[PDB]
Amino acid sequence: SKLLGVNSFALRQFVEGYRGSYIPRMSPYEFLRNVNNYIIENNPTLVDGYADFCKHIFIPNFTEAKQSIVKITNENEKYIKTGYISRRDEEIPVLSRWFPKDSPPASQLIKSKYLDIILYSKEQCEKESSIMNCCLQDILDDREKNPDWYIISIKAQNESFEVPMEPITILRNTLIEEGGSGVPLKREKYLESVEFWKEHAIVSS
Amino acid sequence: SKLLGVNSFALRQFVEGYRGSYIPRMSPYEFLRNVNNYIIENNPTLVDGYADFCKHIFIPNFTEAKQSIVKITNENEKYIKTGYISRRDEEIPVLSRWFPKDSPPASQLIKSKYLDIILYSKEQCEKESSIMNCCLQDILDDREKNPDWYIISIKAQNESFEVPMEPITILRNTLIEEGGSGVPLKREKYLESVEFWKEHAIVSS
Repeated sequence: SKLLGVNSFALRQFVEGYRGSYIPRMSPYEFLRNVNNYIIENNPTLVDGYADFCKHIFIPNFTEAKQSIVKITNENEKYIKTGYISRRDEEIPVLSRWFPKDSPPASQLIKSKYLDIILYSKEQCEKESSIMNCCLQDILDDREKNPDWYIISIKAQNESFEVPMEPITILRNTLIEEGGSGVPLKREKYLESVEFWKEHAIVSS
Repeated sequence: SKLLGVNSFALRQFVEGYRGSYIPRMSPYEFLRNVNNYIIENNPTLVDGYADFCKHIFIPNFTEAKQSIVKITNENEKYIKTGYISRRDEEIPVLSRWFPKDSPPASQLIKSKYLDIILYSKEQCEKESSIMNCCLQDILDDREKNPDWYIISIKAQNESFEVPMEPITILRNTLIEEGGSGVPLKREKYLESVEFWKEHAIVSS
């Protein structure tokens, strides 16, 4: 509401090798028009996220972005990679596990059914930008020069509901400086997240 | 001078399956006796730790405790296990990686050269215990029923200086409720620990 913008954080997902939902063969700008059209044409439901500043829409996947999370099994565990990875240069690296794009669990995957489009308020985006401050430029729809909400993340998934965020994401959100949305840890949310992520991994690239 | 105690947190290291430095076939009291007898005989240097409430003593290893950390290489990385484990019952679980006791990296290891004996102030132990509500018994030397300093951790290691704590531990130290000692995160301390723990994993049990 009104139409959307794209926050500069999301721009990492249009670059091959992204650890999660890689959106291929389309520009961020072309990605934003299409999402915005969906909105104009279908008036989707704006869904509460984990805090007041965070919303979600779920849309059919109009991209060739593939399923990016797979269940970990006895059979496929041997393909887990591990390492200390940053989301971006400004952040400290975090202990992270994933299936590599080259591995058996990732060779099967096809286009995901939906897209979970994660939105931050204008205010929250500004708040974090006045702490870390990246001099990167957001991508605006020519139809909307001052959007109230920005796309910060895109999850390519077969569920049309919110999948829990990784437990380290939750832990980092405790530290705006490092940053960090700036929300206190809620034990119950953290433990829900852990129960999901004990048996799932992100697929790289 | 005074002599030391054992904080209840350190008791977990005398149980086989400990994730790190397992002290074998010796009671915590017999451990503390020998440590205090070394203090009286040898006047060891009390070395500052990461915070004012934390010190170390580095002692020749008088136990059969084995080297508990191994350099990760391209040929042993296949033996890494991953998972969400808690340090104790009241802690939330955290993403971890290790070499299992059975793995080829762990079959070669022998008695370590030194012990790093990590101390917390009486004050700090009190402060954390009153935030977490714990109910384990501290181990006291008959010779010192009111120590100024308590053994919280024992590292069985081959160098006579402080090895960086895991990144996890530094992040949890920002939350005393989780806890947590706790201390605002130092970017540069954190990054120093990442550069070590990139190439190193604990050996279990």
